[PDB]
Amino acid sequence: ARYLGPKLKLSRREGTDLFLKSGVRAIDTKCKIEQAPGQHGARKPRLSDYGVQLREKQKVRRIYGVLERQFRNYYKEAARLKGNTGENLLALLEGRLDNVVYRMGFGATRAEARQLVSHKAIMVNGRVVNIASYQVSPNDVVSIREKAKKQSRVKAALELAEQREKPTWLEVDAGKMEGTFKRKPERSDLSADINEHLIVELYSK
Amino acid sequence: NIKSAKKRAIQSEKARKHNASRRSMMRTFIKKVYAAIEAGDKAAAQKAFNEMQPIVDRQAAKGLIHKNKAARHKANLTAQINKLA
Amino acid sequence: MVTIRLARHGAKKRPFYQVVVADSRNARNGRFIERVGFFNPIASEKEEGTRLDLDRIAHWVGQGATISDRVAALIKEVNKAA
Amino acid sequence: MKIINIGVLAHVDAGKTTLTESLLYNSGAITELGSVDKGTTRTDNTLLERQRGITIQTGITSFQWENTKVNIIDTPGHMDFLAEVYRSLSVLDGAILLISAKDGVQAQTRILFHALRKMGIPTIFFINKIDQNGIDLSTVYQDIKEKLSAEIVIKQKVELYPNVCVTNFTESEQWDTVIEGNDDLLEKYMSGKSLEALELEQEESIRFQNCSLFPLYHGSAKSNIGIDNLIEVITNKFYSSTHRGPSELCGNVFKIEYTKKRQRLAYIRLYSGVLHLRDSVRVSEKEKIKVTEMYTSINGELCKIDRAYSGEIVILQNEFLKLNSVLGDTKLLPQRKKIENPHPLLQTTVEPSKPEQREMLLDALLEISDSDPLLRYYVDSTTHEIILSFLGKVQMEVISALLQEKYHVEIEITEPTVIYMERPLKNAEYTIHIEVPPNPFWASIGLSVSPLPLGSGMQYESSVSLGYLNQSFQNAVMEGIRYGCEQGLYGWNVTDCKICFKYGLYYSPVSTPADFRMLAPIVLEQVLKKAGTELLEPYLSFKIYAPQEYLSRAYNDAPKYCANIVDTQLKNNEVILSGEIPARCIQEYRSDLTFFTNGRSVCLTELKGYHVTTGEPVCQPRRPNSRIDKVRYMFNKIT
RNA sequence: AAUUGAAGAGUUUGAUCAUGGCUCAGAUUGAACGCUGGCGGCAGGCCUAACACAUGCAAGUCGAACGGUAACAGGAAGAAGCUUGCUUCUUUGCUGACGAGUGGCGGACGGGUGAGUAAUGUCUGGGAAACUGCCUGAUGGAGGGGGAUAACUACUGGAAACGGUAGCUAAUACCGCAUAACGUCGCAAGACCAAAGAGGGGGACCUUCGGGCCUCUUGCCAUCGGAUGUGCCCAGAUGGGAUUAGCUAGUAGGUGGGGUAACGGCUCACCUAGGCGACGAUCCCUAGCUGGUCUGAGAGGAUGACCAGCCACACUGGAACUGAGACACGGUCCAGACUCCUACGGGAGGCAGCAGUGGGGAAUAUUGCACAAUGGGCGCAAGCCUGAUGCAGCCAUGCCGCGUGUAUGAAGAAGGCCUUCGGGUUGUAAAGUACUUUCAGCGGGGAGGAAGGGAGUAAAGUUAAUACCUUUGCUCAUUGACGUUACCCGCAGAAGAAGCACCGGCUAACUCCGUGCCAGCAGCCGCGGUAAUACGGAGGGUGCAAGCGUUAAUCGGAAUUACUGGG
Repeated sequence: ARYLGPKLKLSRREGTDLFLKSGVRAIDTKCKIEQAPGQHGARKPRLSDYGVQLREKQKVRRIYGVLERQFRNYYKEAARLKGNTGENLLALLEGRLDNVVYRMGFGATRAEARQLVSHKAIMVNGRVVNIASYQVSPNDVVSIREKAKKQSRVKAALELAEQREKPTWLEVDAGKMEGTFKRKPERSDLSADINEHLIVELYSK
Repeated sequence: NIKSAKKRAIQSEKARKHNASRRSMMRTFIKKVYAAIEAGDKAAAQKAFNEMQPIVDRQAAKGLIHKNKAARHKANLTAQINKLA
Repeated sequence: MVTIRLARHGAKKRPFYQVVVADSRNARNGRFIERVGFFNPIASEKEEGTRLDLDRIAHWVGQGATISDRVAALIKEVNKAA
Repeated sequence: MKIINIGVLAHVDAGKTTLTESLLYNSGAITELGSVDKGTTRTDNTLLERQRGITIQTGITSFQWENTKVNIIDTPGHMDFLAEVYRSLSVLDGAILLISAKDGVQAQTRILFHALRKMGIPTIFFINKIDQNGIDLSTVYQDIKEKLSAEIVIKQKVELYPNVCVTNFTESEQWDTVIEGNDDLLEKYMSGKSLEALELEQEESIRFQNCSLFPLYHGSAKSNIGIDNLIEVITNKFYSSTHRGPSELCGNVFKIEYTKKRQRLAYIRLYSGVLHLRDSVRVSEKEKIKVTEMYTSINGELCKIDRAYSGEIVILQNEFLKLNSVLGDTKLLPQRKKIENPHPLLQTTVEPSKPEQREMLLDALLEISDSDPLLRYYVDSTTHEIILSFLGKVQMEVISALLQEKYHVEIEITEPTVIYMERPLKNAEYTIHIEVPPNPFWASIGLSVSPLPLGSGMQYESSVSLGYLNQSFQNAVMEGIRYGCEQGLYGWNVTDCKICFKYGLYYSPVSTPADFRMLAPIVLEQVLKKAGTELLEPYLSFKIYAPQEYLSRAYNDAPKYCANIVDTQLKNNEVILSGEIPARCIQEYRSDLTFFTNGRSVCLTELKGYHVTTGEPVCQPRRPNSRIDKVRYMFNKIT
């Protein structure tokens, strides 16, 4: 399932910053970003249309930690929905519990959030949940159980989130780790950098 | 095959015995009638029909005859014995 | 003999009966005249528990359809005064 | 609870299996034929056995006496494929040799007896065929003592006449040396005074557990005298079965057989615990294997059983069952193993009859592999000729009759491949030429093969200077020379070669490693054409051990064999000599020692020394070679 | 709100442009094979031999139909010990009950398989000349007699299987007779047609003390209904082959007789000579059909495994019998092939029921637990029966979820690989440091599937009756195969858990060394004859992930069968 490999090499491959080692400290410069994918990282790729499409899709997947299969499922789920596929895919990827928890600041990186959720520290609507793929319905209330509340890591990990942009589609108690998911996030809120168009393309063929 | 419910076999034979016998006597009275018809003795014909009617209704009531076959015998047989009478 | 009976369907370990009028010789999940409501044993207390279209049932009662024990119990549970 | 296993070492055609049949009769009935002369039931089982006048393999038969189980097997003492009988030693703790009245125990019996001494398990002597002329009433037993090399003493005495004495003895005063070996019996003997026979019987049981000496026996089964009470001795004297049921269950397969209606049956003993019917069980393959069916092989008829008792032996069907496979895991036992002391007892060819039936016949050979563990074969020949590891004269008759029975194929061969190796006669210059005078490829070289000392093998050197040799070019010439070593002009394999490459002209634009590599073989065949060749044959040493009295006569075998005389030495009554004869005639040497020794002969050998030379006419075995490009050019070179 | 939907690429040439095949990118699978493999959830699991099958089980039930009583448990006349009522113990259907037996019902359902079938089937829609056990509505009847036989005893045949003669007996079995109508026939007159009773409780009355009588319950017979189920009929549609053009004599129609529940050449007698066919009859090959499944923008194309309806078959061929319903999977008879038994005289068998075996095959599971739940059979009910069903075992076979740790961590180490030897890269990766415990391991708690049914009690109905009975509340005792359940809590420690394919172009991702048109690779085009980006290894990278590849198969792309949509 999980990637659990060099969570910073991927960031180099995508050339940007997947925030995989977003970590406690801020900006890295501890990996030689951009111009170092690997042994032949100095190469400038000819980069075929397919190339940019695939590259895009992977970037996005590596952001949210979703694998190929589950992803394609999300896609089919986006096509079967109303509105427009582009906004959909990212709204559903945004709906994942590990993602929302991450946004709340409950954990440093996203994988940290995942490891938190999986071990029953997270409790939404009083109903404790393990699955990260759990889609958080609008007007829910995610929190942290008392037996796992303010247990070292979560504290500093939440001190980190103060420098982040912080979503307007969700809120946090900060006083007792009692967050509150609200509306479905608008497209012009998240991303504005990762391109949904190319992803829609890739599965269109 | 070995099966305790094989009583259906011996009983069904013990039944085809009796039932077959009755079916026989019935159809033989009917024959008696048909012969009466062929002879042209409308009187003896009517007689034989009177002699057989109760024994066909009686066997039709016992499920031996479907009381369609009984009405059928009574139908056309009468059409004959009275067409000549 | 027409009879009203639960049809046991749904998932494994998660039974969902569909009360239905059908010939007694018919297979349980087999052929039937018409389904008439449903029973949900593991539903507990929520938005739904057990629907049952009493009109058609009553149509089959005066039609000679023998109600099975469970379905009878349901006819009781939906009551006529509760 | 259970019952101890009993052997049947009827060495030299002792006929002890018939004694097993009569014992099967005495243990009866209550409903049995009682057997008959010859075959005859007696758990003969497979056809071609009783019809052959002797069992082709060891059998099994359930039996009971003295209120206890009494499994027994026979005979496997014939020939000849006796290794399966050695496999039988794992299948039972007990033993019961059938001593001949002819000059004591048979010399063939002595091998199985000494092997029984290797077994570490108890056994008892039996004076079979007591009802016959020339019986050793006081002579053959002495041969039993001189040959046994132990301390066995008769438990009973008899002579006849129509006499059939058994319990009347035995060994008053003089008997009790086995008790003398024990510290306790030695102590009571130190005490002096006469004592009850049971009191020495305890020490006799103690030494008997160690198998310090074989129990006495007498009387012939044919006379129906002593054939019963001796079985009682087999029942009481036999070691108790290790009953338990504590678990966990464990054991191992002893033997398996392919019944025509089987189609297969894997016999196995319960070394510990018990296996419930229709239940999963461990396997040596590390995979689950349910016991779908199993049943005891009763002598009157096979019978099913719901479960096996601990220490019990029983056949069972299975999807798979390798020989000596663990049934636990796992049983832990230590014992020596051997198979007639030979890798192969003179392998013989077995080419199948008919264009297509022989291919099925190889599958029949696989079925032979399914049977007795002591057999092997492989298509080492390029023609895929068979070469059975099976040995002995009568055993070949057994495999052949089995081929004529269960299968529908047969073959007649014995010579096998000569395994000859040609060697160069003398050094000579040669060259493929240069450019294309000529034939493709344009690459060419001046090979210069030279004579080499015998057994030196192929040899070569890169005399050519770089870069004309090429860092990755000359190696193709070497591999090509090896390709030319694959067969000589006579078709014999190359040997003692010394191919020193010299010239190597080539043109760059058209030169390829494959071209020069093709050129090499032409240089090899060319040098071979000028060498004159010389045949070479194997001459493996052949050590032999025969009795000294026949040792002079064995010298007469020397003149009859190509093998040279060699150093040898005496070993007690035994005599030994280090032979050295060619493999081509070595196969008959076993028949020669077998004939001269009167079956007392024994020998061993191993291949060595490729050098030898042979005559006459230098005959060679075709042929090489085909299925490779460039051979047509080689045919062009000849003319 | 409820199909918002259609992509192209490589390869013919020196190059182009067409034409035109081939091939790839997708989805799919009842898949197999190779490598690897931790868990859970829900499904699926002999597509080949309709091959042959050891063994167990898969259909019984009713003592509220009957004579019985072979066991068992209680009761009684009597019996023996001895603590004379404590025990021993023979009779006794007299009760609780229940083998064998008669009778009723079921066994025509449920389960399997798809051989046969090109229409005698199926689907769609109509139709009339029918029947329909059980269930149910309405209206009446339910009077009075007889003769048998199984069991059972006596004897006797047969090795068994399995009887035979002679006696005794019962019924809701069987059978006349009375009895009848809006029932059957007939134009009517008229004629004829049926049956059974059992169980619970009971005041008076009546008792030859067998009980009569009263009442509730149920079953019985007739008719007309209702519902359901089944039979039948027609039209349309439902594979390929014209290198199959003619086929047909019960054949096509008629008339009459028989026959069927019912129409009908369904079957005979005679009469007429017709009937079908180029809008493909006959013959041939293949095929169960359908709802649907897969694919596809759609039209279509392929398929019809699981689920559900229908049809066909039950070792092979044939036949009828019983019954409401079969011309019958675990019935009968007959023949046959094939297995086994035998005392050789004769008998037994039918796994396309569930497991299981051999054989076939690339290939597919336990000789499980239980009737607790749903349904069926029977029964008043209790219960019994149930390989249906519910679960469990098994297999990565598929879909889906999760885990295999997260954060920090430059000396930017060792080793590896590369290099212009300056360095790079593997690499925040590792070790280190700080936390975390899901999931497995271990120990405790613990839902829900259970509704009922039984015992008791009060009430309202029933009724001569505060009795029984039916119904409703109400009390106690309870009913779980799954099941060491789900789920929660606690314990320890990063602790037990990552592979597979690929890296010339198509197609995401490159180098070094080994080999030298050899060894090899290859879906296509092609590489190898030189520091091969194409072979083999290594390093690195990419893809996917408990899987990843390969192969087979269908559709798509393919407007390359074009109806939409071509020449």
